[PDB]
Amino acid sequence: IVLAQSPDSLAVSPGERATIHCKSSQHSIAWYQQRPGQPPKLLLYWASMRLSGVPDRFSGSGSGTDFTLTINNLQAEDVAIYYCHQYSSHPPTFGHGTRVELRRTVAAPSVFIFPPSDEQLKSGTASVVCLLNNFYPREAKVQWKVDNALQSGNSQESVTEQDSKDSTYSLSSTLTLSKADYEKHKVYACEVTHQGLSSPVTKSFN
Amino acid sequence: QVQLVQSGGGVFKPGGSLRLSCEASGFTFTEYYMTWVRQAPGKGLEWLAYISKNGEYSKYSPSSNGRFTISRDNAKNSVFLQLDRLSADDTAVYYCARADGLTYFSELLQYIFDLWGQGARVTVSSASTKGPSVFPLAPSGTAALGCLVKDYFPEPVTVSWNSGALTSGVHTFPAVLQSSGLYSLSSVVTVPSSSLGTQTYICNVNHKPSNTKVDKRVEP
Amino acid sequence: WGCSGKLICTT
Repeated sequence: IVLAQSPDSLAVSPGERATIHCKSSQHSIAWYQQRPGQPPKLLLYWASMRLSGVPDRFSGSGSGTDFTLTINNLQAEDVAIYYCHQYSSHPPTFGHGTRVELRRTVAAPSVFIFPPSDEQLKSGTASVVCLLNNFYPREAKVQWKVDNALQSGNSQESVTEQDSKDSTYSLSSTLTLSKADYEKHKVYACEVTHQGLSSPVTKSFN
Repeated sequence: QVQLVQSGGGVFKPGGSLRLSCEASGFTFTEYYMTWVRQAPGKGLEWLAYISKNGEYSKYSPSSNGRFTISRDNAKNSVFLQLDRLSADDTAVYYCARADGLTYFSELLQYIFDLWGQGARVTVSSASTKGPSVFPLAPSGTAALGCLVKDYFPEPVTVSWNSGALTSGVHTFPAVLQSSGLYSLSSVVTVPSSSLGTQTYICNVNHKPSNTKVDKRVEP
Repeated sequence: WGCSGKLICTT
């Protein structure tokens, strides 16, 4: 008994309507809200019955196998992950959730490149950092190249929560090499692709 | 006020065991089956266990294999979760949750989790406490500079800039667990290029678990 | 049959 929940992510403007789906392989459905760094909170059970205190803009529906959570007049406090829960199966299961983010105009990342400090090289490792600042939507990709040679499996990424101020995201890519591998190379560059870009941006150094 | 307050989280060596606690107030405790639910970093919710009203009957997820024990102390309005033979896969946030549902004899049925504790963070690593190393990310319109906070254990560190006097356009990233078993993140901030040689930028890194604070001046 | 709480039972 699985719960395919969709979409995985969902961008919505404030005042507008958010629509989350939940389908099972086989009305005992509950919906939960979890804001960043917060515990889950029950909103609806029996698919359509709101818990006391939950605002009227939250409504649930669902015929048999497909279930819907609807958020009208979207508020800022509504940005969270939403989980559907089937409680008539054994054991009970949850969907993997649906992220509800705010919608804004497309923004291109201001890309910066950061050479490893001389202070770090003394330790024996070299961290090259690429920064993608204040962009939208969240989807973006970053390629590392050293002497024009593509790198992979040696760079960790990390991205911020949606910005409270301007609804943008930021991303960091950290390329880690040994001191040996860093001193035997010259030109370092990260290449960024994104919707707000008409062509892949490159920042580099020697 | 109707609430569940948890405690007992922390960092643990593998192979051992831990007990988590949850204290209920504002409602009649013996009228509810209590449960534990956990959430692994990134993953979803996983129901672990439920315990009956009188604290005598408990049921577990099929994947528990006896490692988990839920228990309760009604005189203290408390539920507990013990977890033996800890491994890294046990690293997660653990929630205490109240269950509303049907019972059939001792079996809990048709249940929803209508009240939740604030959660307890559990980290299991063979790693030892280590303060962070802090390396500058030196800058070249507007400029960008930052701090690389590397090789610390455990989480968290907090980063502030200029003793917390600089907040505008600061972005501190989520920590990532390196293969070495240590954590690492960056904190960047974008400022006017003109104020580079007129304003000094120091990032401040606080690491409570090791009782340390590191300041790093950042210049081009 | 019995109840844990009341929501599920009384709906």
